[PDB]
Amino acid sequence: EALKAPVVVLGAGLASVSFVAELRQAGYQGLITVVGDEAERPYDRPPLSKDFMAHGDAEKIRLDCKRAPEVEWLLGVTAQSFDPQAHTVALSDGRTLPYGTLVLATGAAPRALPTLQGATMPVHTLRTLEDARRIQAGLRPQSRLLIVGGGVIGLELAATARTAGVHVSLVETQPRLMSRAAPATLADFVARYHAAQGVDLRFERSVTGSVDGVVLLDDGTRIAADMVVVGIGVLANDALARAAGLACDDGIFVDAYGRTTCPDVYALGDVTRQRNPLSGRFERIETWSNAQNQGIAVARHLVDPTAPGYAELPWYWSDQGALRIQVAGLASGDEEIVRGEVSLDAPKFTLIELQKGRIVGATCVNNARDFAPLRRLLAVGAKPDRAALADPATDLRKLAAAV
Ligand SMILES: Cc1cc2nc3c(=O)[nH]c(=O)nc-3n(C[C@H](O)[C@H](O)[C@H](O)COP(=O)(O)OP(=O)(O)OC[C@H]3O[C@@H](n4cnc5c(N)ncnc54)[C@H](O)[C@@H]3O)c2cc1C
Repeated sequence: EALKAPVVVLGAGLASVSFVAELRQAGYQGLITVVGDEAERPYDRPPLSKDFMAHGDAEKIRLDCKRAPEVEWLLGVTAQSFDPQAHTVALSDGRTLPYGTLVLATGAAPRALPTLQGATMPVHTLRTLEDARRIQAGLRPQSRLLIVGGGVIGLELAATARTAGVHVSLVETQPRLMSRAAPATLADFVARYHAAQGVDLRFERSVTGSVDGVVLLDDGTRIAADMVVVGIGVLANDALARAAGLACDDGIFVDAYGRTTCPDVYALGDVTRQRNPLSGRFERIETWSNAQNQGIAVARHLVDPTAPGYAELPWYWSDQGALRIQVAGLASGDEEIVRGEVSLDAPKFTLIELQKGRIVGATCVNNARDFAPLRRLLAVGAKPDRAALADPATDLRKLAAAV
């Protein structure tokens, strides 16, 4: 009933690929056309601040579109508008696509830093393969890089650059790193780690401008750099939705079925503002797992309306040099349990966040084995013995089973 052919998807990132693969796997055999503005074989973004940045082979980062047969991918073309009454999309190449169902999977773009508008030195953001190539082409040993923003992508780049012999400074307006989505205990540890690897961290500082290759700060000081990479967050690519009259606020509002306020128009991935089931609040979730899992859930329910809505709880990972970080659920509750020592010597530890005895979040550093059982405990809102949670004798995989 809701799934009317033909299907058109705007954007050819992970959310789009995941969605169209699930349509096909679920048994939808009608037309699917995907419009992607980048002239690139669909690819995954996490490598761009990690192994790609370090090794440079794009053929290792392409998405597998095998599970999406009989899809026409229009690469290198921009959707300029859609008409939700006429059920058409206008493309940059002069063509128009009809749709029965339109899916907005247009992701998000890095925020620009207003104070570096009109800079006369290299200032880049890191979102695309083209961006990664441009940054890498300036990543010369003994170069000086300034990163603005202490989010995970900036820190991943910082680690990659330090490994490459680049001098790295980093300016963060907040008193801590990773202020968006990380427990304070983790953020404090991560700052200690980056400082130990030679990153020059500047907290509670903002950029006020730049002159002749030097960046100015609001403490009245200067940082010289060969290159600036801005990583102060992203803004949803929701321009077509806004123009067409959908409800948007730095992100397209969707329910758990991916429905927008416009009939026959859905949205998924980084472009969406959606319910976080742990907080009960709407948020723009900016994670790989959301893009994949939301795409799959929305596709499944389109093909099979008896399927449940999207219900997965949020999580991400970050690879920052020697730290393999995994974070699930909420950054804080009324209680944190620490498993292991938090030490720069062979870092390995787990954090558990509880709210009235209930697990609401978890972090693992170099401890992948414990993250899977903790996510299962989180998912059912488990209330385990806090003594056992702390006790390292406890096997978390066993708790997961017991529940
Ligand atoms: C460098 C980097 C590292 C990351 N590392 C991690 C990590 O370690 N862990 C993690 O959990 N997440 C990570 N992420 C986040 C994750 O990659 C994103 O959540 C994911 O890419 C979102 O996918 P999406 O399909 O919703 O959006 P996107 O990947 O942004 O895809 C949307 C596509 O639509 C295109 N588009 C926009 N407007 C139009 C239009 N009008 N017409 C046609 N096409 C259009 C965009 O240009 C883009 O190609 C990282 C992201 C980056 C950039």
